[PDB]
Amino acid sequence: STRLKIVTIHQEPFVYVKPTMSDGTCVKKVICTGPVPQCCYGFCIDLLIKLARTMNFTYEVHLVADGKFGTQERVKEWNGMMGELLSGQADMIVAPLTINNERAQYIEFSKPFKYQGLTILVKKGTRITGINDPRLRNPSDKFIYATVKQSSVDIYFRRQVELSTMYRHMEKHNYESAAEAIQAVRDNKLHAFIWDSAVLEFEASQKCDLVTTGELFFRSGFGIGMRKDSPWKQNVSLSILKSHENGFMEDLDKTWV
Amino acid sequence: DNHLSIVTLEEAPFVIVEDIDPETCVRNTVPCRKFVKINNSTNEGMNVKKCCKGFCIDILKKLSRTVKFTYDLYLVTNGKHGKKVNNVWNGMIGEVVYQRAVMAVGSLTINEERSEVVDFSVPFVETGISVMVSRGTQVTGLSDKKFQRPHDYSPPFRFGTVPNGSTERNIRNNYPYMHQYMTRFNQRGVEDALVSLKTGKLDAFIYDAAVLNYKAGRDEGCKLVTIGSGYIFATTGYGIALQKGSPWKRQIDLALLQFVGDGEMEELETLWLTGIC
Ligand SMILES: Cc1ncc(CNC(=O)c2cnc(CNS(=O)(=O)c3ccc(F)c(Cl)c3)cn2)s1
Ligand SMILES: N[C@@H](CCC(=O)O)C(=O)O
Repeated sequence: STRLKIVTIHQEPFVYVKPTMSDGTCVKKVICTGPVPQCCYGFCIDLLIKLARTMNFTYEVHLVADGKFGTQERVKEWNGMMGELLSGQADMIVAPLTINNERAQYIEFSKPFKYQGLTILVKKGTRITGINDPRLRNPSDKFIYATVKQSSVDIYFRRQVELSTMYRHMEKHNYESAAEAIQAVRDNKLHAFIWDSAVLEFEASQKCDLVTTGELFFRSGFGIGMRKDSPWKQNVSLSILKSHENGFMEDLDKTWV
Repeated sequence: DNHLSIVTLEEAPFVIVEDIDPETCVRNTVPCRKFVKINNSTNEGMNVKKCCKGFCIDILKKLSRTVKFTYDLYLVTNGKHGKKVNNVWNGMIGEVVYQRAVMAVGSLTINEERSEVVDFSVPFVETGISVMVSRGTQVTGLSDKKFQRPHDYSPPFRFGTVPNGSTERNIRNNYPYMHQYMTRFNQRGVEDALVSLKTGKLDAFIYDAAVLNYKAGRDEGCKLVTIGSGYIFATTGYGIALQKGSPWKRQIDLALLQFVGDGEMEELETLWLTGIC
């Protein structure tokens, strides 16, 4: 009876964000409204387009207002894309949204369309063993590392009292978006970026001045975000599982990642 | 209903079954029964009482504590993991479909056709379809031509799988010519396939990615390898198969997702899948 409201976030290679030409138009491109009509495309956009026929539904894409993924902070409320899905501003989160415990308590994740994990991005020439490096375990303002504010990696470092200090040094250096933190490593004032490997190593393959280290120190996956009552969950998960088997998700991984 | 009927299937290192003390199941093992026939004409049999352990067994225990439920454990005897034969499901999947088991625990691959009949939990063990050789290959993987069109060589490559699983079900739907070529190289089990590889009778073994990565890490001399240095086709995972509309679907995932963020899946990963090679 209505168009599905799709919330997305700027995160290459999954979702690119470009401005419309002077005509107002823009590979498969869909008009996305963000803080202004813009142009969005990439992994998660091709997957949304593949979902929209398999299920035969119309949609409208718009970027998240605050530019965040989603965490639960006390005033408890959800920010980022999580809050827009729970408040009604969104009917579906199509983005590299990480599946964890706290988010699943409120929303409904589909089966993971992307299996990956967490790694560390650094400027090529800087050497750290991994997540257990002494420059990260016992940190100092001589070696600056951080992650993205209001993200799943931020939740990961704060929900365990043992990682309380690795989190506090990041608590002062965290960035508003991944793109700011990645280029900050190139300008050599961010010494390490802890983010998902599906994004970090891919950008290390396009910018030969940064390198991912330590491989994966923790596994995580990406799933479609839906509310507890969305009557597409059964068919979204089946479409993702079918997309994994028919070698078609593998086509997107070679196309974008 | 606080006591559930749970089905499992032996496949190291996720579910390992050992004979019982000739009296109780000790150490890290859990009592699990197996219906064993008296003879091959009567339907009469007896529940022999064994002991089960492994990755998925401790996963069952952790969920048994957090979700607060008791259970009996029994090994599937009608098939293995599950296959739809004449529109009838067997194996562990069939045990949940026909309401003889509330949930299914083990190396149960999540694919699309099973989620039509059962409800799967969040994947807690990443897996898929991988290729194992031993050794000295340049093939890219399953999409490599030599698996697609075998007879374009003289001789063709000799590769097989263990049938009736999620691996053969995927290759049959995706590669009709490759599938009908693999039928002559079908192996009865994982142990027979490894022997065929090391004896030169088999060139490649296509099977579940998680099991192959485990067997490759415990090979004498580090000769068995998965190609792509661990590449996986049709990425998926093992999942607790529940009833369609099961009221236990709400904690198993929330508690499994808890086990991930807690740091407990890492323990059983380094407990059971620690590799020498
Ligand atoms: C061979 C082995 N793989 C995994 C093992 C231990 N469990 C995990 O790492 C794990 C991590 N996260 C989740 C939940 N999120 S998820 O997106 O559904 C997901 C992401 C990555 C994954 F690998 C799997 Cl399986 C599932 C579940 N499980 S042992
Ligand atoms: N894990 C598979 C069985 C082994 C395989 O087919 O690779 C399943 O649940 O069907």
